[PDB]
Amino acid sequence: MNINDLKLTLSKAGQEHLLRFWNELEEAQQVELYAELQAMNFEELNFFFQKAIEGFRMEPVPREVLGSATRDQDQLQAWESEGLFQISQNKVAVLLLAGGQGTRLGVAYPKGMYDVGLPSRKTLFQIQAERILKLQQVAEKYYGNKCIIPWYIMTSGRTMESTKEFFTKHKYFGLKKENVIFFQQGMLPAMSFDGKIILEEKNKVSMAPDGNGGLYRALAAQNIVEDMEQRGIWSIHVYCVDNILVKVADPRFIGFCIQKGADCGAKVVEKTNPTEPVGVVCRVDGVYQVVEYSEISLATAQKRSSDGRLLFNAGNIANHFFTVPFLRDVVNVYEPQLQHHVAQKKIPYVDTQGQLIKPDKPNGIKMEKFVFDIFQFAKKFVVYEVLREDEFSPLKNADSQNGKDNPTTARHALMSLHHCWVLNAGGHFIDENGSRLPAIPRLKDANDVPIQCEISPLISYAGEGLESYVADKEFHAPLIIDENGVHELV
Amino acid sequence: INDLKLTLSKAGQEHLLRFWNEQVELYAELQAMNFEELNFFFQKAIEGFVDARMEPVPREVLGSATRDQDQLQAWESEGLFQISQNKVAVLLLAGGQGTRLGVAYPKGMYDVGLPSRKTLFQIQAERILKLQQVAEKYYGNKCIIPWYIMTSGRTMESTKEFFTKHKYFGLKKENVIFFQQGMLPAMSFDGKIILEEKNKVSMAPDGNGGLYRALAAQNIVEDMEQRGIWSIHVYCVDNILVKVADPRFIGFCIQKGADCGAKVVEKTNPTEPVGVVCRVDGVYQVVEYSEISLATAQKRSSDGRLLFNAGNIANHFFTVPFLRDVVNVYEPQLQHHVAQKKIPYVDTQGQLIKPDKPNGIKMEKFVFDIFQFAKKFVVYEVLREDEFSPLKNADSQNGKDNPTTARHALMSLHHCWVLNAGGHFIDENGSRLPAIPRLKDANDVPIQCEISPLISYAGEGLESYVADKEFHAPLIIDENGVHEL
Ligand SMILES: CC(=O)N[C@H]1[C@@H](OP(=O)(O)OP(=O)(O)OC[C@H]2O[C@@H](n3ccc(=O)[nH]c3=O)[C@H](O)[C@@H]2O)O[C@H](CO)[C@@H](O)[C@@H]1O
Ligand SMILES: CC(=O)N[C@H]1[C@@H](OP(=O)(O)OP(=O)(O)OC[C@H]2O[C@@H](n3ccc(=O)[nH]c3=O)[C@H](O)[C@@H]2O)O[C@H](CO)[C@@H](O)[C@@H]1O
Repeated sequence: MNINDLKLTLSKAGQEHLLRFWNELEEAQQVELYAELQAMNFEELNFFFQKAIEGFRMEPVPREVLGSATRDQDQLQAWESEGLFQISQNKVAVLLLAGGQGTRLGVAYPKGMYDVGLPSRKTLFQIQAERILKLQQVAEKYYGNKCIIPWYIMTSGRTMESTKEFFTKHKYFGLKKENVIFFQQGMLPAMSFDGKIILEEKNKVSMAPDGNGGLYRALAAQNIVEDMEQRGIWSIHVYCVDNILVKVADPRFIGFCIQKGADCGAKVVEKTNPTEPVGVVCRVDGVYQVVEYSEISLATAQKRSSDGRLLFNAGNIANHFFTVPFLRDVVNVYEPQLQHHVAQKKIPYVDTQGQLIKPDKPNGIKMEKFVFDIFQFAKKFVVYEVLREDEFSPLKNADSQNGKDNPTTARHALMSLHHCWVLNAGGHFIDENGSRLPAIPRLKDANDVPIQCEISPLISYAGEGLESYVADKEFHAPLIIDENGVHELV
Repeated sequence: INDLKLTLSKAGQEHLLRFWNEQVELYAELQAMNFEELNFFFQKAIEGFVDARMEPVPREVLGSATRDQDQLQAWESEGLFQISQNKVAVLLLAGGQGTRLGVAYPKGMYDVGLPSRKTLFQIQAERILKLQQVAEKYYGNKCIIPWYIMTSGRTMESTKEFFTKHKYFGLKKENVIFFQQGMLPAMSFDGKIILEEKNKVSMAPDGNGGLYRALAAQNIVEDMEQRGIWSIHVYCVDNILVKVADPRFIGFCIQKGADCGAKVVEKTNPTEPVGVVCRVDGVYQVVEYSEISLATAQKRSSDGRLLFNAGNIANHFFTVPFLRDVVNVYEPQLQHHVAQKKIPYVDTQGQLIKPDKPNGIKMEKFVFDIFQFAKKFVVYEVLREDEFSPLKNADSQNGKDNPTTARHALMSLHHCWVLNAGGHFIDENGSRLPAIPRLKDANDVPIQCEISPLISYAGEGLESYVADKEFHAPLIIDENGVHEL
């Protein structure tokens, strides 16, 4: 096997242009490109592209399959108890989707390492770790035994190394290294409209992660489902890394799904603005699915039911519940049926002249599978609705962009929530003279700021357990309550 | 000589002349303050330093643009007819002034960064011009919607200058009426008027409820009657989406026989800073966002919505006879709302300081505190994406209601109007773009679109401009036609 054999393989697949700069490359760059091309399956790539080019009504879910933290408040205690019981029996794991890479936030590292500016400065990864540690601790107190919630973390080619080092450096935030399982998802090449793979540099193919639905081939590639079975796990909480409010391994959502006998569940918040970028959960021809926000028509998005609400209001917050036997079937049977969603994009490339170009017009497509496309195969699907102020504030954009879902909105949503937890547990906030501040601040002058408050997950998972700390007392913000006590910063 | 000196003495405000022997303007201002009244206001306001009695808005007084869509045409027709008969005026509350946005001019002059660069004042003026034009086409006669603008001592001059410079944006000078609202001094917790400068008293506008005394001082109500106006649409200057003189809301109040109406949007987040309309002891009130308890704000009804979900967007309907009664009879009943403040001051020893802790309070009357006197009050609910995106904070602050959110809310709305009228947006290759874009890369931006009010007031009248056509954003549609930037 040499360059001659590779040239023939590429030419038979219509990709010989991938070696066009070979004679101009430094020897080290030829070694690199040769290795990369050798690891690609050009036949499969050609097939994916063909389907993508070829592949180039909705009804709300029935009320019988939808549960609501707000309208079904009378059942929360029973669901929470069932969820904590499962966690205590070591039957629950969580799986974090952290393979996304893109630079829209303007930084080079993965989003889980981002510091949105909380008083504690904790990154998303650390806040998530502390919620998992908190539940292991709470379950042990209500049942007596120690328990474990394994943390599977999916990374991509451009995040595996950095994510691993970050964790190593932080001593896995207090969890045991043997209970954090990193695995990488696959990558796919950008392709021009004509079917040719795009070179980003003279010696580098333009590659990107294969979508969060690439989760299923990644699980098969690293025998993850076998690992789950061997650990004796029944339930998997799959979730998105970018939401500072995510209730990792939420016992209420998990208990609800277990009690309903579901093999698949989706957590949602009410969509109220027609153009909000969230996919909507629904069914077509009796089969459940999510219609992504970029695939819905304005007429559909704006449609209203008789009560005044949007007809399609179950907004996907990328928090799902899957049982292990369902994932096993997905991985060994259904995966090939998941289709690639295609996006036209401006892909930086090197031109036939050897210069690096930033296209003024889309020059190719990106193919990706979506994690929620397996809902259609579930034997029993349920939906669980929660309030967005308690559970959903995503980090998608930089502050300098469109004005929403950015670090500023994220830190303020967490601080407003924790400020409410204190008020609800009987505490109050005061100004410098000790006069009581209102629940909603008058922000009238340039120096006025909202109340800054942050409670560590170790202290409170969702608002419980604060009365002994704050009932009948008043605090000067910024207020932090953590394992080292109560702290008023200056 | 010691005439004012004795005046201050009886009021216990003699300290205001502590830097006198160290003198003209400090006299002109000092002699325009009713010290007797100010002590009375302070005592009552500070006195003793409602939630349990709050009841939700009943369905009988609430109309909805969404739920009552079948009646919109009739309401819209009634409002346009009124406008055509010269029976409608608007009143802008533009006396507010603060350092929050970090600029030295009034909010009406703010340019939030739209493709046209228009200021809030200009957009509002064009919506007025637009309804005069539409009413003339439908009924045949030229008509007038007078524009009363309330300013404060810190906005009056700048405002007039700006309008003069812009030739009143196309409206006639005689139909734009400026008037100033009164002012109030900051006071220490012990009731002592605070001096900002050894020669200047710390002063601020007396709240938007200061509107009623302002109307009396300048005989504004008489002007309205002289013009034959029946309906007045009162509105806040900071909302880029405000439907000035909205025929639907005006038509709804007229048809319901109301003398007072409040437009609202559904409040869905318990801590959103909007006052909530409610009923207390049989009469309507707005409980301001800074006066509600968290328990009440968070309460939910059986259908899952907030129990107090009628969010005030500071857009009110008042009949002229009601305002007359308020100005001449009820006004004295309005109470002052208090807020502690860090007031920059010049204490003894001519020392100028910036308080590290609040050092006094400011008093304000609120415009909606007259709802309780209405003979027939109504509430009209609209969608926030069509009607409410306020400018309250600078971009560098808390992350909401800033120039960025305001410009994006107007452009998203106009982008929707184009789609709903049959137009399409395309990328550089001519492929059609989705209604909701995937924003994944550093350079991805939502569709920029801006339609001048002179072309479309609320999404109508666009068929001949965009139906079955494709456009490359930024797209601007104005009196000069369609422009692709
Ligand atoms: C496809 C999908 O899930 N869409 C949901 C996602 O949209 P959104 O537009 O965020 O979709 P993305 O696929 O980019 O990202 C979602 C998550 O998937 C991860 N990721 C993405 C690509 C990849 O190859 N590998 C990978 O692991 C990201 O790290 C993130 O954790 O969140 C929204 C809520 O905020 C939901 O309303 C959308 O329905
Ligand atoms: C008292 C009042 O109206 N509160 C409403 C105002 O609150 P908010 O606190 O946001 O607003 P402000 O009272 O400061 O200002 C409202 C309007 O009144 C004007 N103004 C203010 C003070 C003054 O002395 N003179 C004056 O003319 C401002 O120029 C602005 O046009 O808008 C919100 C919607 O965004 C509503 O939910 C609040 O219930």
